[PDB]
Amino acid sequence: GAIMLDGKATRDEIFGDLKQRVAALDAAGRTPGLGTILVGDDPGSQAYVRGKHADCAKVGITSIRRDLPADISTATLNETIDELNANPDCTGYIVQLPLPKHLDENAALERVDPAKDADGLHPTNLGRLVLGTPAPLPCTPRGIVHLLRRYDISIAGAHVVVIGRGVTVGRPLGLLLTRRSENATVTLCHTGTRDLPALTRQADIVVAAVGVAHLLTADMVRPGAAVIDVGVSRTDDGLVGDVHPDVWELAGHVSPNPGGVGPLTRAFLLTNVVELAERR
Amino acid sequence: GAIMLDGKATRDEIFGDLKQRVAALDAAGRTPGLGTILVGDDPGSQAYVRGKHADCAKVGITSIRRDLPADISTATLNETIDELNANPDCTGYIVQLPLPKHLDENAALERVDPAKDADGLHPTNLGRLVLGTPAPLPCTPRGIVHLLRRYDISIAGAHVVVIGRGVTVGRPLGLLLTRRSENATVTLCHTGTRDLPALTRQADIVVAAVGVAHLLTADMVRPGAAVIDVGVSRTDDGLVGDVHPDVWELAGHVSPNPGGVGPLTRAFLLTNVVELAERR
Repeated sequence: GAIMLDGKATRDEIFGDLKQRVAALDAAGRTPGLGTILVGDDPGSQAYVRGKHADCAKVGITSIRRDLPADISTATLNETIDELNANPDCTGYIVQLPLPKHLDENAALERVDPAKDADGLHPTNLGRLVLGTPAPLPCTPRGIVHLLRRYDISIAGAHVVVIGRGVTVGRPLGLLLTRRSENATVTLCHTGTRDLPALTRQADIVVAAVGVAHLLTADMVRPGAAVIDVGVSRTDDGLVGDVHPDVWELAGHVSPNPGGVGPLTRAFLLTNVVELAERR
Repeated sequence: GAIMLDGKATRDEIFGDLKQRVAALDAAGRTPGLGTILVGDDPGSQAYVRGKHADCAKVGITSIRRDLPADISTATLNETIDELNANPDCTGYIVQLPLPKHLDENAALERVDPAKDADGLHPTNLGRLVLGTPAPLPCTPRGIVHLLRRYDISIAGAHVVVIGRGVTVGRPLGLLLTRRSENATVTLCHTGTRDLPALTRQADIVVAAVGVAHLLTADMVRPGAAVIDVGVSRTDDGLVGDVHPDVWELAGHVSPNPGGVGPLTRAFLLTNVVELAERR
């Protein structure tokens, strides 16, 4: 049976580090604050934002909320974005998605100041990742790499097969893993890929982030290989990951879904906020 | 023998298209202008900038030059950047590298307005490429894809092995080829890669962009495969590409070096400028 990549225990470890580092920022009069912009009342969006602020409260990060009605204008969204940009207690913030359809989501995301981009998803910071300039990194790719290293799985020289090209996971992950400080070989796969199994069988690490229930099966995985389960989709049975349970037999390591990468995404949101405050 | 991917003939074809499109912009009172910032007097830098403006003159694009002495201050560079940013005849511009060492190159590159980023290398536009928002694309990756398509080589479903992780070729190329509109599978290789030949032998398309003289040999290439020669390094014999001449025997297609991708990079610089003007 594969070793369980315990994301919850890893997240708790990060929280404890963050709490000390936030206490040190607080002592210097530099308490970090997380802002959130939430438009309307989608119950899932509400629950995500609650969760982020509850985690902030656990580590001592101030909560700044901008809760707006579903019918705001573009100018009202922009005023809020501009205000958070100029707000000296807001060290970083996120815009909760999805936005009401009368609102240009992407324009809103670009208007965010990249110096306050807690998600690490502003195009300017993603471009900086392409170019090798230090800047906020996207939370999920970053937690995937941290989880692997936490268990002493080698990254340098590894063949990583990434299944999925999502703008917040697959695509930025390929850029992160090919930096000299990581130094993995990456094959980027997706729905346009011919003969996926032949590629996954070569991989030391498989990252399944495509959102197709149990797509990755035992016959596609090299024995001993590390398997990261990121994608989630809805089936008749509820929410299911991208990795078939049979993979656990011969894989060396598997991150569970839930309780694997999900908690690391959240840890690195708070890590980004703390680091933005420390970088002054 | 492999089919020769004739970049010069392809570039000339693009120039002819651009000249007509520039004549149409001119007729609407919207003549495009290319700016260049050149600091000091490096002879190669001088020759590149001359070449870009000579190509502009061929197609009817106005030349805007900012030729600065090697000893300017940071504030003087910034004034020039800000001026080109606000210059209504400057539709796009480039900063010629390298800059004198007392000057922060990257800060200068970020200060450029991404709406005038003729090179497609501003971090904001590279982030937009990650995110799938339309924006200027980097010239070399774009010309590599155009050259392949010009010869009816399939991109969708292709396994592309990219050798090299340069910020202006390898890294952005991996992002470009994995868009749905391209839809290739990409393995990103580099000096950290274990057993490169085993990966290149799988490839339908090999892009050699690492700058290691004749690194790619016949035994590493699948018969019938398309080979793109981008890298250049200095040996005792002068300047040499990344592909060994023996590859020509069994490859289906090879771009020469010189006369392959080099001319396409230049064509897509002018294409970017023309498109920025057309997009209004």
